[PDB]
Amino acid sequence: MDYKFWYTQPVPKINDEFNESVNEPFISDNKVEDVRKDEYKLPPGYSWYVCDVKDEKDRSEIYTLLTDNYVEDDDNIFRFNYSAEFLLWALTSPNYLKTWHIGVKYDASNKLIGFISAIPTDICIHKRTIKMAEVNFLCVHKTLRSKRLAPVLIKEITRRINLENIWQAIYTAGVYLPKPVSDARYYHRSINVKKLIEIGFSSLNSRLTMSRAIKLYRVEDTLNIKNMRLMKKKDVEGVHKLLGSYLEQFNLYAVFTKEEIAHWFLPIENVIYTYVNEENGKIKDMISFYSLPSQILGNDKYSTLNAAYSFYNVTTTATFKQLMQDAILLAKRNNFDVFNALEVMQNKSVFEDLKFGEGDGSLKYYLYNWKCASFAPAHVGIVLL
Ligand SMILES: CCCCCCCCCCCCCC(=O)CSCCNC(=O)CCNC(=O)[C@H](O)C(C)(C)COP(=O)(O)OP(=O)(O)OC[C@H]1O[C@@H](n2cnc3c(N)ncnc32)[C@H](O)[C@@H]1OP(=O)(O)O
Ligand SMILES: [Cl-]
Ligand SMILES: [Mg+2]
Repeated sequence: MDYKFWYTQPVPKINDEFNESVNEPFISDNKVEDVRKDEYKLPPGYSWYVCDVKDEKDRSEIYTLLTDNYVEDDDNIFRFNYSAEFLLWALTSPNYLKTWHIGVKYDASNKLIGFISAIPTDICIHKRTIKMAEVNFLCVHKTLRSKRLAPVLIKEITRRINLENIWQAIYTAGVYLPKPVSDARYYHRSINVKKLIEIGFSSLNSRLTMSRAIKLYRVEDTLNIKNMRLMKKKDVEGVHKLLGSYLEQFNLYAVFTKEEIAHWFLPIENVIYTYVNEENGKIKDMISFYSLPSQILGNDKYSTLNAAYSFYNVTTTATFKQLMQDAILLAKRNNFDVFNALEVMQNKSVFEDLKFGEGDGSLKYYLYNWKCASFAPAHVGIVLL
């Protein structure tokens, strides 16, 4: 469209296109001393609020905000419903800054009507590793849309990130903004076929009857990798080597420390599931997926769609297809109705044989203040929450 806000930012214009040989900031030589020390101005009657995600009640307010006002599907049927424990995990990774968890209250009601967050992560883009912020959970109450609050939230979190001498960010969105480094479609694998049908997530046809669909998606309750088990603390060193080594082949990925691997992969029920295969004290395969339910809007039978989202999967003792089949089984065993994945890393290679269906959106990946060539999503090696 016009991108009146985005055009003022150090991000590519719609028709910018860079060679593989360009891989650098739009704006370099930035100085912490020059960063604005004043908070951005909000409309009258609204105030900044620093959220303490560790405090159950502040976390609860964020939770209510996103539950009522966060991302809905292309047809307004489902609304994503990140749990409060999920937020706690997502926002308190190693070395996180409380002051990057930013709310906006309406002064008269004392209610949170806006939120944006970031966490620090080292990102390797085209072989250069840069300290970045990973921005997520941008949300404006539905009653306050199209009033230019989001640019205020964006400019304010940028200011706070810059105060820590960080000048790049990574973020994703389902909407097209200037200008994606990569673009990955959603694919879905039906587990609880009948419920997906009944809530309008999937459909049948005259050559696919209900029973024939249920048979189509039926899975054998037996693992290809028989020793796949929930990750424990003892496996942190092993997962660090297995996943770290794997990721280096990609054009975009997080560079995890051991403390980050423990955070991101140690299991938390109804948040993060990590399974590992250990063989001679070495971790040789891993599977992981996170829990992101959607509230089902106005349905008398079901309130919640239980979805698993593929996170990081690595095999050295089986095929990729066999490892993903085990992923679908582990998600079934943990009561999920559907397993979702993006066409990143090696994932697209197994979607046809494992009976994934193409979804409606795509997820665009973005860098702030970074000029580089775009690339196919098989070359993406990071999955944001
Ligand atoms: C060095 C550090 C740098 C740190 C920061 C890096 C950048 C981080 C950027 C953030 C990444 C977050 C990633 C993320 O959390 C995950 S992607 C999901 C974002 N959240 C949702 O979609 C939830 C439901 N929607 C809303 O709450 C509102 O519709 C939001 C708040 C989305 C926009 O509220 P609104 O009431 O509809 O809109 P106005 O206030 O009037 O604002 C219009 C301006 O906002 C631009 N816009 C719209 N959606 C966007 C989006 N998803 N990213 C970036 N920009 C987006 C839009 O293009 C326009 O600018 P333009 O006029 O130039 O087009
Ligand atoms: Cl400004
Ligand atoms: Mg607004």
